[PDB]
Amino acid sequence: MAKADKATAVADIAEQFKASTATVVTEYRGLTVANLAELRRALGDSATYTVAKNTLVKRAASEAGIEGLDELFAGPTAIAFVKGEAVDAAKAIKKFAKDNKALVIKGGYMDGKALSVADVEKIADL
Amino acid sequence: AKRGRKKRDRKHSKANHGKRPNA
Amino acid sequence: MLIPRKVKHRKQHHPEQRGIASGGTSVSFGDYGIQALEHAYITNRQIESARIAINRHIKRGGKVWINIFPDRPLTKKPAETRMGSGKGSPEWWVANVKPGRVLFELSYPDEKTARDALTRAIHKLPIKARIVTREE
Amino acid sequence: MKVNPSVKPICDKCRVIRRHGRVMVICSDPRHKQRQG
Amino acid sequence: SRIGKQPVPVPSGVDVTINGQNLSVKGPKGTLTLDVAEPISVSRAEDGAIVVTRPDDERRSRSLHGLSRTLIANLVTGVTEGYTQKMEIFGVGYRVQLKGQNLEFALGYSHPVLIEAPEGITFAVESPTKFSVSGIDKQKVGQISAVIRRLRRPDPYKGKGVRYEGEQIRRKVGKT
Amino acid sequence: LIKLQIQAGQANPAPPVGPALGQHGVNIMEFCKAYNAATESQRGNVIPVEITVYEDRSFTFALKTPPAAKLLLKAAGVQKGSGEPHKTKVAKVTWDQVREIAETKKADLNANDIDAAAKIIAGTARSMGITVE
Amino acid sequence: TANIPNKLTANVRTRTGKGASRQARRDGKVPAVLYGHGTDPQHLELNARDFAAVLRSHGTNAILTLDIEGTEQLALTKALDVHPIRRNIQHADLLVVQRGEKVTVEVTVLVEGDATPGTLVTQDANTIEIEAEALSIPEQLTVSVEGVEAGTQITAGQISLPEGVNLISDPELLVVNVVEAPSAEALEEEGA
RNA sequence: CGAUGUCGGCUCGUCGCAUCCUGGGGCUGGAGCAGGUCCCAAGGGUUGGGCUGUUCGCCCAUUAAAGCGGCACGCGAGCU
RNA sequence: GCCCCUAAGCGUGUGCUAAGUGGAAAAGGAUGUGCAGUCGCGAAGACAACCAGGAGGUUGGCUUAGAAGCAGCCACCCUU
Ligand SMILES: [Mg+2]
Ligand SMILES: [Zn+2]
Repeated sequence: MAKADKATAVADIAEQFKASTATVVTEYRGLTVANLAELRRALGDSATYTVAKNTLVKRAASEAGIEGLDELFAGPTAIAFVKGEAVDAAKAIKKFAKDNKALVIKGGYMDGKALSVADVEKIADL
Repeated sequence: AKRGRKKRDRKHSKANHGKRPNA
Repeated sequence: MLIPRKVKHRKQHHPEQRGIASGGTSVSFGDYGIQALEHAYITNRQIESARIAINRHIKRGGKVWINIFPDRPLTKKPAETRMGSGKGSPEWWVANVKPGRVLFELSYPDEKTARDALTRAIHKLPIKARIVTREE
Repeated sequence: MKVNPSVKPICDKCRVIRRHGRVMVICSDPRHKQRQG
Repeated sequence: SRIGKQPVPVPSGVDVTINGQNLSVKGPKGTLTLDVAEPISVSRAEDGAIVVTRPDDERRSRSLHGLSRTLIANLVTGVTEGYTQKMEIFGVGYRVQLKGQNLEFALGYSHPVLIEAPEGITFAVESPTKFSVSGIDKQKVGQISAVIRRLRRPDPYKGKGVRYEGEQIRRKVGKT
Repeated sequence: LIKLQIQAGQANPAPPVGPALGQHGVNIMEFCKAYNAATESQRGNVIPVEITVYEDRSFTFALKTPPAAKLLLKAAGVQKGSGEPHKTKVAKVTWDQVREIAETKKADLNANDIDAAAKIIAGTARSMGITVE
Repeated sequence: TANIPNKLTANVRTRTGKGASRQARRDGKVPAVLYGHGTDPQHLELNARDFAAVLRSHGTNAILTLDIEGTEQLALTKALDVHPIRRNIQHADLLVVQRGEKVTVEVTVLVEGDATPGTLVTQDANTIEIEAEALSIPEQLTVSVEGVEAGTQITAGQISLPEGVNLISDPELLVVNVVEAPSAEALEEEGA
């Protein structure tokens, strides 16, 4: 990868975050691309599922007050934006995690706030 | 040819300056 | 197996191995070439072997030039003969090669097999040689 | 064990090392095992 | 270098000392000493560790740095935890058992081959085909392991002989 | 855990299915009869089957859609593919057949939209050397 | 199109001759001579490393500006003497040029693209010469060989040129020749 | 050239290893028996006859094997 | 030429060699080492190791007994 390609990635993630009301960070450890294809089927209809460099999303997060999510990037990070609504991705992710036992709900982001696993599950319960 | 080789290489001394009779 | 059609004089003094080459020192028809780093008479059997080796490693495509032609004859006396009684009879054809001379020339699409064929040819020659290319 | 003036890494698993002042080629394939001598 | 710059941590249950170049470590499993190369300086990190330092940068010092660090780590591990290695025997009619402290093998020879137990090494056979070699020193454990392993010539056809725990030998086919 | 492509109308083949099915403990006859019943209901083309195995030796057959290459062959009307793809063209396909096969690959595939399967089948036709029009 | 001249420092030779030139080359310098329409040959010595860097970066016909004891002089590399074995530079002929002067210089021709898989591309003329303004000599000329079938000849007149450059050598000079790939059997009788 | 006796055989050896046997190994298109090839190794051993002046060679019986060479093609003030 | 034999320096300063190279040798083979110079990537985390993946289409077609990403020829694509 090059610096220009990396910067294009930063701009793309920045615009994707600007285009989404919420974002949820989870874990994809021990997942097969078949499972990822199923998740993409179940999400891309309404949501958007992405993965990138943790540091590159750190550079994409310096735009708005989302620098507080850097602590949640320790380990693999899967980015799920919500272009339609804000909770369908959270519910689908939680069901996928319960089904595969391989996805650990790292965190979320709501109303300009970074929440814990329990808070995100409560919000999904709302 | 060890004998001839030894003589012809002995030509290469510092005192002989790289030349000797019968080379 | 290259032999001149005719020569004006069949028996000649040996070619001189003095100095370095002044003509044919750059690659001109192909993309890569073989350059000599020593003085040596190079016979037509050696040229044949090197040409065959390059052709074998290059297979279908590519074109090969031989800028060196063995037109200088060497003679040898019949065996078990004392000295004297005239000069021998011509039975080798060689070409005098000075350092800086570009011997063979290759034009092939890919660099790896181009250089590999050139090395295969070099291993059949009696000289130290290197591979050169058009760019300075 | 092949003992020749020339030793080379026949395959992609061959490693060239130097033991006790001798150049050797060591491979998981015993055929490819060779030393310089 | 990169190995030489990572200090070894020292658990609480092991006693260490530095007497010039010599170094001795006492632990639950026993006492083991070491003497290190002259250019290399060994110390005691006050935070409960050992720091190795090469004052120069030449090849000899750069090589001894990593070697010294790894030997020190092995030294602390040997007394803290101990080393053990297991073997399995393959082939029909091949067995093993303890004749007291010694090891007795049945490898097809006209006589049974007995393997003596050197100092600091203790065997423990659990199955007539599976046993283990344990000890406090990694070098001695590896040596006795190799000597036991070479008791039969390699057999690429049937595989009969002594193997390590997870070793995958090479095999071929004799059609005739 | 093996997969195969096999003719619909006949069971117990010699080359492909026999030995591979055998070395997996699958009952040959019951699979043959069930596959023959399903493929006589189908009666379109040959069908690919995936073999899934269990510890109780029970066998489950996975029957997918007719092969895309075979569907393109029937749509182009030719039997054997072009020996020099992109260098000699044996037949031409209009977008109706390509889109029918695209719907087939949508039903059998992960594609979100029929356009993805249409371009997949266009790539298949490129691989065969068959023009898509 | 314009090329910024490359800055170089040159010192007048105190002593000229074979031994003096050998000494200067031993100190990593390159002797050279400067002449031109002014009719006044000046004998100089240039640093080998920076001169080699300039030539490597901007081809074999590079515009230079020479600081000779504070005087700035524009020059163009007319010719280079290279030892065939050591491939160093032994001598350089620098031509005095001013702005708005037409010169006739070789320019290398390189080919790019990919022709038919069943064809072999042969380049007959490594370099061609053109008439161009001294400050706007093109670094190189390029001929694209794509979609070229069987025996097709690309000559000098068919070479695209920048604006303000004139091709002086005749257009019939064959530069690139595309031919059918020689068969495996056709390589066994050429050269015997 | 005011003389350095010449081929085979006998007798007596002595040295090299480029090893024939015995000894130690690596890779095998090494299942075993038996091999093939390469590396190490000179301690000892390395047969008797038919034909030929013969060296050499072919052959007959064996043997673990029936090694290759240098020493004025070792050795005639030792023999023929 | 200058440690002792053997007259005069186990001379001074700055580096190199680990081969007794010095104190014999070729084509060629080689992660020996010192110096000088180019090009690639890299804290927006490079290389090595490690963990998790590395699919579906589809076994792409010709071709055979066979062709399944890997006897052989061709193009050599699409989604996530
Ligand atoms: Mg050569
Ligand atoms: Zn190998």
